[PDB]
Amino acid sequence: PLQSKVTNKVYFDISIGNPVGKLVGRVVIGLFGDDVPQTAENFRALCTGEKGFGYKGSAFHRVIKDFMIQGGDFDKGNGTGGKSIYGRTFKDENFNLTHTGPGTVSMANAGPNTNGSQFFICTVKTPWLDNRHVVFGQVLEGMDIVKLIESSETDRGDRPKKRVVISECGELPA
Amino acid sequence: SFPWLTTIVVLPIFAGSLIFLFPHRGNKVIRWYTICISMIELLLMTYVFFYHFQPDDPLIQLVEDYKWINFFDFHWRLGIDGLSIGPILLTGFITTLATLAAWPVTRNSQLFHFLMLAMYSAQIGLFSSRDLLLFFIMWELELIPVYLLLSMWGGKKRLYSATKFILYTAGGSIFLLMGVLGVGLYGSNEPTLNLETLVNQSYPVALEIIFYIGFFIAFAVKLPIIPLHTWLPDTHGEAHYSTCMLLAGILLKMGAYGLVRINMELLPHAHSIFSPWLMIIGTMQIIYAASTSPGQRNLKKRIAYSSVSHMGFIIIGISSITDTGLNGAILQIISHGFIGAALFFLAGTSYDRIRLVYLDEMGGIAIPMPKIFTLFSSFSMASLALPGMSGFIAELIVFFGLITSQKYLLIPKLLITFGMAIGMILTPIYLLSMSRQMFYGYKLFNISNSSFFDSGPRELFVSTSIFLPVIGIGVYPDLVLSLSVEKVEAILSNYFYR
Amino acid sequence: QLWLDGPLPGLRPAENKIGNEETGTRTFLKKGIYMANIGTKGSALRLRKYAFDLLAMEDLIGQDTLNYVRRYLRFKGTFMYYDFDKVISAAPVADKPPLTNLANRLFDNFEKLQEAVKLKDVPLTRSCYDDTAVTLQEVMNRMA
Amino acid sequence: VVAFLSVTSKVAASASATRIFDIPFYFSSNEWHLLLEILAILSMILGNLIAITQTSMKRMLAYSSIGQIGYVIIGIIVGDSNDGYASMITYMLFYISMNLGTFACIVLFGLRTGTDNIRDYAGLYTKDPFLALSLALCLLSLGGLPPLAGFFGKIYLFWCGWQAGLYFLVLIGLLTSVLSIYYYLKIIKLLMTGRNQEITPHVRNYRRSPLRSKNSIEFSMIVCVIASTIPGISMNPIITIAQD
Amino acid sequence: LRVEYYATTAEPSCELNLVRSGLGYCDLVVGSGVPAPYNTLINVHYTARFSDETVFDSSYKRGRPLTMRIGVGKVIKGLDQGIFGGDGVPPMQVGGKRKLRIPPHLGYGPEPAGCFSGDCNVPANATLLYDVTFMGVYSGNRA
Ligand SMILES: CC1=C(/C=C/C(C)=C/C=C/C(C)=C/C=C\C=C(C)\C=C\C=C(C)\C=C\C2=C(C)CCCC2(C)C)C(C)(C)CCC1
Repeated sequence: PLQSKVTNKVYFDISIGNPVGKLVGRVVIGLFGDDVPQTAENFRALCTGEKGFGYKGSAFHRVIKDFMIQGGDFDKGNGTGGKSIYGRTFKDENFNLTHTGPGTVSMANAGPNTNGSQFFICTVKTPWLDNRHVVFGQVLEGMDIVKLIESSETDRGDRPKKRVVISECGELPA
Repeated sequence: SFPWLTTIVVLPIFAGSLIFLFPHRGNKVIRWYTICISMIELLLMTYVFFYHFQPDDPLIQLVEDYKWINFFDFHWRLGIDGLSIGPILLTGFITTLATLAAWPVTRNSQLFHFLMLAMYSAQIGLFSSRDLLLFFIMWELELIPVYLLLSMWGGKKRLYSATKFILYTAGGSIFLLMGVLGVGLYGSNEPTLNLETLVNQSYPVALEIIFYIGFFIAFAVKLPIIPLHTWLPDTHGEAHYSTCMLLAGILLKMGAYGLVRINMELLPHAHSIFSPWLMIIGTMQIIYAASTSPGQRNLKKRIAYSSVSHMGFIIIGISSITDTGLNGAILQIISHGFIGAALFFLAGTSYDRIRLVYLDEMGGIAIPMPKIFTLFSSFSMASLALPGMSGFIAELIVFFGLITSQKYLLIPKLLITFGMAIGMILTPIYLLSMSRQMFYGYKLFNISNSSFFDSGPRELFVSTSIFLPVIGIGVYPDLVLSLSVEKVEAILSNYFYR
Repeated sequence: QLWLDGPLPGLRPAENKIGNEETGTRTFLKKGIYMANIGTKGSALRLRKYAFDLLAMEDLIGQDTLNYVRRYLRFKGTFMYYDFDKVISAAPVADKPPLTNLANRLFDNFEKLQEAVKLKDVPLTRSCYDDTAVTLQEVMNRMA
Repeated sequence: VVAFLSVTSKVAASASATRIFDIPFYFSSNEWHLLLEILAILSMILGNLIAITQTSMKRMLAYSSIGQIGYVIIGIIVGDSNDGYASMITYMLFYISMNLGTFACIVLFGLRTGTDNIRDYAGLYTKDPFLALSLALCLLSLGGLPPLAGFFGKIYLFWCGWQAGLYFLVLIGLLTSVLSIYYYLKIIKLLMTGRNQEITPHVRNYRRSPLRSKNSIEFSMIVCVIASTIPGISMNPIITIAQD
Repeated sequence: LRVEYYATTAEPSCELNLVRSGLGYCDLVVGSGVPAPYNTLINVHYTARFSDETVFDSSYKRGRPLTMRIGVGKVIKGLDQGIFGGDGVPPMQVGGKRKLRIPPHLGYGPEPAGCFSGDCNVPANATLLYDVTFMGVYSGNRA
């Protein structure tokens, strides 16, 4: 079940392939803007691209099977880039939300008060990430696409061998 | 079960590789062996078309699939349909007749006939290739034979023409290779180059447009499209007339065949985007070449610009999205392959006697040479879109395909219909003038030109054997159209709402 | 506007219920055929003329020329289908049911003839074409 | 010796460059990637442009070698993921035969003739058709002409470049390969001159002699390779993607 | 101070088995492979964080596991004791995942490391945290 009501709705268009990916489906993410306003606003603004920079053309740069997919690095694409709409980093809001299971979209940070533009979608229950990562969304549609991204073959690191690229990101009004 | 198409492709080049085992001098044994190979291959294609090709089948036929390279997922894949069998038969016919008409060649006859058989094999391999990289390889496999034929048996400016030809074709074909790489790597799981599975592929609009541009640059370099046509006048004007048969009858149609097979079939959305801009380009190409032709004093350059003008009707039939337009484009392909080759052959044979180039000094040739005058006049009439010939019915069917087209509404349908009409006013204006500057009038010729000067039995047979199908198609066009009415419909089936 | 932007329009559905009950359209219809817009009188004249053209198809029926029978049947069938739709849509309300019934019978005969052609059965083709022939004669008698 | 330094020096230096840019310098890939991209683009551009203005055969082959090395550099640039090092070999294996054949023909021609200028290569087809045929085949393989080894080697090198998203590198490689036809065709254009007035006296007094000689065997082990490896480009890569 | 920003999700927590040398460790995953051999090159994956859980280094950042000769003092003493073992620490096995808390005297000591151009990578007297993962023993050929 959903931990909170969905205020704003965002969606991704996932493309897998090399060098130009083929579209595989749509991933719809509902944002819990009531509990975490700043993080949800940051994610929505990066999805729409109103600030100039956004998730369009970015890639899911870290995939661990049966654990998590992680992306949101439009700057460098290796995990060392990404800026929020406020600054380079912004403070962790609060940790009332919990990694309740698959489809949980949370913030990936270098540490406390170091949230940026990088997010990760969990595919299993991760109760060890609570009080350390800001959970701000839930995947509503396209979980099969998320599992398809997870099943991608990976190199010696965790980068997928085939580039999983977000072709077009935005909002779906409801 | 038997590999018919593989045997057809392999046989000419494999037989020509053995032409160097002959220790004989001269050209007699070499040319008779080459014509034996050409006629055996022609009979083989005739057997294939008679017994294993079904014109009512819109699917691929006689397919053969052998995996050659695993990394590219690259297969030697061959297959024929209603689109390819016409060009294949035309290739065999024109190449055999060009081998027959290249008989006075006594300098390096072995290499000449080997290159002719290699050209045979390469053209047939292109026209029956169902793999994108195999298509690209067979496309590239003619840069060297045509270069050698031009540079060793051409005219006065043969070397510059050969260099320009090979550099222009390489410049187009690198864009062809980029398009091949882009289309063959779009697969999400594994690369694929088979045309059958690529005909169902779905692309975004921008990527489809980019791939279409990458293929269209190559197909506009090969099939002469303004302004990528500048290699053709000096390439065809300064080439051997036997090589001019293949250049103006077979190699020019390869760009159109690639346009139907790849641009029209594999990428229909980008083709629908680009076709209205192709119509204006084709009409301006007709007008531009039909106006450039009177400005050429050279006879062969005038014929080459006439070929550029005649390619505009093929471009129009391609861009007009109807079954009738595509049928007219195929009919014009066959008609031009029957007309331009014979015109170049007659020009070369006439030059072998008169030994003059510019039209303002070749008066009175009709007095010592009446039969070549008759053949030249008849093939000019065929060029003139005269009824009873294939050119008239091809242009008429292209006009009907434009008039019946649903993509364009009224005013462009007028301004294009008027457009090519201006072309068939300009097409007489030089052509008859050409004849008037090449055969009419009186000149005092030598007594030795009274006998053993006209066309012999061989040249008469060649001209008659290319002229007869022109009349046979101009009387009954469905001798050709019935081979491709079905498959063209399938090609059109992707252009409507689904 | 100069040219259409999207894909070309397909088979426009008839608004007189002359199509097949299960599918809403007939099998012999071909997309991409140019039909000239004349009106009810011109559609009636073309309907009669093309019924005569299809009754001129006895010679084409044979073991070797069934594909041309199918091609001519599809071409003329699309033409008379849309002409019949045009003339029923402009007919008086009292005359619409008999015209619709005649069109339905004619198009069922067209489907049966095409089905017989597909199996390459010549006596079946001849019998279906005889039924089509009496229906076409009825069509020209009605629309003279 | 220059043929040896053309084939042996590039193999060892390519191995050292691959083992010094991947094993101890993988953390700074974004720097030596740019360095190698500049080093390759400049190499093809300034090795194929100057080779078309050469009057000496060995110097033209030098500019040829410094042009073909840029194609191999793309294999390092793409990396081991999208094949890559498997495209360094299966092209260096090609390149060895291409250069050693096109240098063996030069060795025999110079020994029987006594010259190095390209203008003295005119009319060799009339004197020695076998040597002219072999040299033409080696040069056409050097230009990436279709039925010969260089064409498949270049499309293998460009497939991995396109797969890695290096459109600029592949485009420059294709444009420089187009430029790389005018030479490797100029020599053939000289070789097929039947004009006795343009034939240098260097080849007029040319004796082929009725003996085989060792270089003929050495380049018959080569000319039959650069043409008949074109089907066998599936046996070679499965030995080169097996390494990692 | 000169911390390169790397966004990585955290690892499961532990109870730290403190030893005589001051090192703390836990076995997140006990490896089923060969234990870390002495004087041998091994590839491991690590995520080096400072105190206050801020990551300053990671082998995932470079894209491949780090190769080091273990057991002969080519790394800091805390990493050697965590991986190779000894002094109450069992050796790690192939496939094993282990957390490590290196005190300052087992790390870089009271001297900052990587000092150049007005900043240093590691501050003085810093306790380091390592989520090491023994990927395997080094081999010339990969699968
Ligand atoms: C497409 C094709 C083809 C086919 C074709 C055909 C199908 C044909 C037919 C044809 C026909 C079925 C015909 C009929 C008839 C004819 C006639 C009847 C003729 C006559 C003529 C005459 C008598 C004369 C002439 C002349 C000459 C020769 C020249 C000069 C001028 C004149 C005109 C005088 C081929 C195989 C080639 C191959 C390729 C493809």
